[PDB]
Amino acid sequence: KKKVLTTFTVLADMVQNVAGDKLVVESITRIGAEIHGYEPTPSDQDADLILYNGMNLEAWFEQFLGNVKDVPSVVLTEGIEPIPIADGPYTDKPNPHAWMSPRNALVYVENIRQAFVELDPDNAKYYNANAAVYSEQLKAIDRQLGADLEQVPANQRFLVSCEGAFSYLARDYGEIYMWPINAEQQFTPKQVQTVIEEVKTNNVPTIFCESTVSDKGQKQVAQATGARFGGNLYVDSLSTEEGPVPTFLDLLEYDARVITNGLL
Repeated sequence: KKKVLTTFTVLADMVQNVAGDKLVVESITRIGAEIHGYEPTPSDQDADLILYNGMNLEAWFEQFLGNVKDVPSVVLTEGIEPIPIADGPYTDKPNPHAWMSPRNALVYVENIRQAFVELDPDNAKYYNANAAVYSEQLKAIDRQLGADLEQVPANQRFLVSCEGAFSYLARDYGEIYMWPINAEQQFTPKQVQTVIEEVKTNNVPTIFCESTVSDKGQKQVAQATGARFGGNLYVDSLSTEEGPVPTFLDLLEYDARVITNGLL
């Protein structure tokens, strides 16, 4: 079978679910790791296809390709349209966390396909049979995600995080972040405080952060304003078989409740 490689994992399952049991897909990273760079060791490189997200997220390898030629990868993020970046370096760059909107995670499942059948169409009908299924499943959760965060008026719905990765999630439906994306560290006071204040202007309630490991940032505001510091959100990556979020779908299914569960 043809092997296939991904840029992280948030897409690893995404493709392994269209691939099915026909190919073999592997990521390069592993549960719980900043997919914004680092952890690049000799380990790698030959599958006959490499998929990725592009949009300067995961661009750690954009140079790493220099070690090899061909094995034509493919962006997936090509629908399309991005909402830009607010502050910090990469100002007015494309936000890249575009899979957290079920409506575009569609795109992929259709764009991902495209790259499959391009190579070894022997099993062209299998993807077509998978992608179509999945696609529904996606279209099905949308109603769940949309129907759950809808019962939270008035405005009180701006979810709060660190790597403000839900920029699309918040685009689809009814926001606050310590930093616009991963890079360097966490803006000092001037930064934190910026969230400290707006949490208490609206004025609640609980916020959220992403896996690890900028606890210093969000923690502080929790016990320095009037929060409760809800459980970790999932985006940059998946969780293990034990921890909630063993797959993409149930990631979405998950975060939405908890975001909604954070409302009085």
